[PDB]
Amino acid sequence: APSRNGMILKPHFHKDWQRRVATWFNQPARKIRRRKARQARARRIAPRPAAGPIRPIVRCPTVRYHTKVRAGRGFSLEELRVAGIHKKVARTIGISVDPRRRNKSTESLQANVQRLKEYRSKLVLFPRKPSAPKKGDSSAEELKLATQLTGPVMPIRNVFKKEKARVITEEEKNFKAFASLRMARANARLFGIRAKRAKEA
Amino acid sequence: PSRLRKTRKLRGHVSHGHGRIGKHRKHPGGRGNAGGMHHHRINFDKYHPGYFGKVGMRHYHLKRNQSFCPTVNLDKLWTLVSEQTRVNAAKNKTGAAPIIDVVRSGYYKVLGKGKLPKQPVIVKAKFFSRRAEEKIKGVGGACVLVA
Amino acid sequence: ALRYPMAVGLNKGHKVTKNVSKPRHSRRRGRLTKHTKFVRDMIREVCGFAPYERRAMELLKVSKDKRALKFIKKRVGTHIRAKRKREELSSVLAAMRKAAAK
Amino acid sequence: IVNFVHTNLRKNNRQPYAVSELAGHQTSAESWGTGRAVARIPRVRGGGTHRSGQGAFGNMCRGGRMFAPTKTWRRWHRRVNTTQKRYAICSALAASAL
Amino acid sequence: GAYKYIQELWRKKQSDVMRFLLRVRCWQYRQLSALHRAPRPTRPDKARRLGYKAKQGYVIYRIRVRRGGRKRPVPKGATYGKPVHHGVNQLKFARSLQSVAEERAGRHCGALRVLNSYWVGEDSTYKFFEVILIDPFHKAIRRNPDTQWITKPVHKHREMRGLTSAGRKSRGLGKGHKFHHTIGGSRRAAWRRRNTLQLHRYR
RNA sequence: CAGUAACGGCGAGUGAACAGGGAAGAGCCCAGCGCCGAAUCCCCGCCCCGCGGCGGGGCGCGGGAAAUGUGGCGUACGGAAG
RNA sequence: GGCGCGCCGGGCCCGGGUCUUCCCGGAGUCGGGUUGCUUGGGAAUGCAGCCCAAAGCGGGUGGUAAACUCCAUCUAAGGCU
RNA sequence: ACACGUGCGCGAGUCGGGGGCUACGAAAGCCGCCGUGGCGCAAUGAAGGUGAAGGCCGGCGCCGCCGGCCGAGGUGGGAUCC
Repeated sequence: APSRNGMILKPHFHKDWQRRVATWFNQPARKIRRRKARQARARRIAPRPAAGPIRPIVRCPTVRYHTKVRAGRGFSLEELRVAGIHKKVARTIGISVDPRRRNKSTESLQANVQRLKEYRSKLVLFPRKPSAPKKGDSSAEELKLATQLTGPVMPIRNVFKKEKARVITEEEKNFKAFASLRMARANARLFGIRAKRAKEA
Repeated sequence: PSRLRKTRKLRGHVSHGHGRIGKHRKHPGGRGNAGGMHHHRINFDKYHPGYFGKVGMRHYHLKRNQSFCPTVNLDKLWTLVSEQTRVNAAKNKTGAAPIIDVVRSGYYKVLGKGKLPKQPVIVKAKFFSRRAEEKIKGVGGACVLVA
Repeated sequence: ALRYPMAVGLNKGHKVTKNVSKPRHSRRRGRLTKHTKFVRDMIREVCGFAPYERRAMELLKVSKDKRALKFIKKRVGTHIRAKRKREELSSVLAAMRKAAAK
Repeated sequence: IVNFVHTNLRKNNRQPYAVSELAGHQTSAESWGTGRAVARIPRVRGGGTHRSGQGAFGNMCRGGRMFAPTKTWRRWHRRVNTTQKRYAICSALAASAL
Repeated sequence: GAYKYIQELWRKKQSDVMRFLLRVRCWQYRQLSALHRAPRPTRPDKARRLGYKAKQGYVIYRIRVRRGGRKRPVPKGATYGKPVHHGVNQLKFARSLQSVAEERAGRHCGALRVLNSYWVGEDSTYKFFEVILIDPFHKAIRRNPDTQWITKPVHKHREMRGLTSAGRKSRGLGKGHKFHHTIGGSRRAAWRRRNTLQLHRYR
């Protein structure tokens, strides 16, 4: 029975909820387990990056996040072809591939090609047969400076470009942002019936 | 801390501070929000008006991304661009207005609440209020729409 | 006159140039290859037409192609598959009507 | 701050203790009824041993469970503000010169 | 290619040719026992798709499942509960009759392992399914790198746990807006996580 | 996200998902369509190093599987051939 | 047990890019009706029974039923990890 | 879980709680392009949506509007201060 002025609430505790309580005393021991399983991974892949392969510059979808840039799944096949990268040689030298990623845009396509010119120029490749050099492999001294990269390889920072201070021209001053919004709202909406009553007459 | 609690002052006292006449019985008004229309009508009317009944249109697959439009006012608009710009654009004689990209700061609409200090601005915001435009134009600046 | 790029309107969204590549190989899945056309061309001559189509053939012949469409809809399910079916019953009947006189 | 930050951060190295769910509820008990001159407590089902008809469930019964058995999901740990943690050390270092 | 000609010939089951073949075989299959070994696949073509290679060690049974819905097994139709649970007649078993067929073949031959199954005829009383079985211990399977996955003890009774094709179609999993209730491993795994107090150490 | 959209004598109560931020991160194989003298596969006998996970090699107009389709190439990211 | 530099045994002798002609896919199954169960899923989210039962510029999806349009996105009814 | 009171810290912010980094210690310390995200800073409408001060003084006894300095009220009671 409710006492007085006080919030209405519906506690989700009507099931046998005590049997299925997940207590987090695993947590401090889990972080030890996940860390030892991360160092011993990195110690195996001895000169390779510890985060592993390079991820592409990728826009977030759905208009809340679409001004931000992530690390995606992997590079698209139209990003590997333009870079001169073979899709199955990509995985083996530490380049992320997914066959799924479309390309609706050229700038987001071209962003991930310049991304890969960096990597192949940054790539130190050790010969499979160590004591006999092969062609595509990097020089002897580049194998000797070879260290791991702790952190995501070519880390993705969202950068807005430097706009300067401008004297506002008599045209930009004169633009009516509110009415231009309110006009286009009606032109986006009512078009359907203005196309239909014009095809009529 | 159990020692600081009330149970520690109720040892010796028979009823334990829950009445001697009306005994502390388990659920004497029903479990939870029972009798909201019947025997708790007055509590649910006096403090929770509108609780019972329907209103308006159902919208089945509603995502909170399509309806995302967070607002900055013209009050705190000069906080988004550093103190170094505001003084330089005031001090300089050329009349070059510093560009305030509102989409960069995280907001998609500029509303016109505050009194904007009298130096020209350029606002690259996505949506605008009518009053928000008038103040930017009133001081003497541009309302740049952005996609 | 300046038209700024807007997040709403009849031509809205961000100013981005659009590349045009060859579409991915699964988009053309279930399009009619001539080799696979011949198999259905072969088997239709072997098997015949289903007993629901024999009623559907004999009602198109009296020019009841609505009563056919209402019938084919009931048998095959939707208004969309049935209209596609009826444009394939009449096509093989207009094929017979060439052979009917000649 | 020192006698608040110390008293909450020293709860964070505290291992859980609890009484088992089964502890007390491993009998097949039932109250004899309203008659029979005994106190309506869940007595143990009949036998030729000492337990047969004693009194099984309840906090007051010999054997049995405890009232409100201690749980593993007791809020053992107390998180403090990062700022207050520094404002304890700046208050601890400051008072160990004087 | 011969198989594509049999492929579309099995899609005209309504035809004069296949209203005879599915009718005279559906006669034939009732007179043989409820669960017996077929000497070959009735459909070579359909078994091709479902992974049956015609080498040594691949087994095909031809089992029948009595047709219709599952009625509630209660004495004299009395269900001792609320008017909701009174139902007995018009109830439907969660798994398909095809998956019921596989886990009778798979139950019988415990030494074998169910790969998949396919339809070969229905009556008013009996659906007939050829159930494809593989020897995990015949050295033609056991030494083939692309069929040695079945031989591991992880794939013991795929038919029972519902890891065969018809077995998976009642679990209600797959991707997207339709298959939310089986996000995670299964329906039970989804239910489990969603009904756990994640009582953290701190809060 | 979220006790949110939604369900419900719309009462009691029930109640996801996407995006996002992380842990890990790995990709793939057939059938079908086609080409290669079935080019494939299991088992027995004989000997040889040799194996408390019966395996590698030779050896037989020895048997069997298999054109009602075995092996290779090849699978939606396309693929084959010249 | 855990791994590379050389004696070495059998097996395997393999790739890339463009131009050019050929080829390209799983059916009592999707889908539809009706029924029962399930779901947050609401003119039916998922599952099953039964009846009807397709297509190949197709098919599914596009969270309010439908008809006509455009447009987007995957490629179901086979398998592994 | 909620409401209110009270104590502490910072304050248009604030909080790592999940994650990662480095005997007691499963502790503690740290990260800020780990501040996603939570609640707060904006309300309102079923919704599409919209979304929080102005007087006068000159040009065109008056006009939309070109201007123009100025400017978050008024009243009454108000602890303190002058």
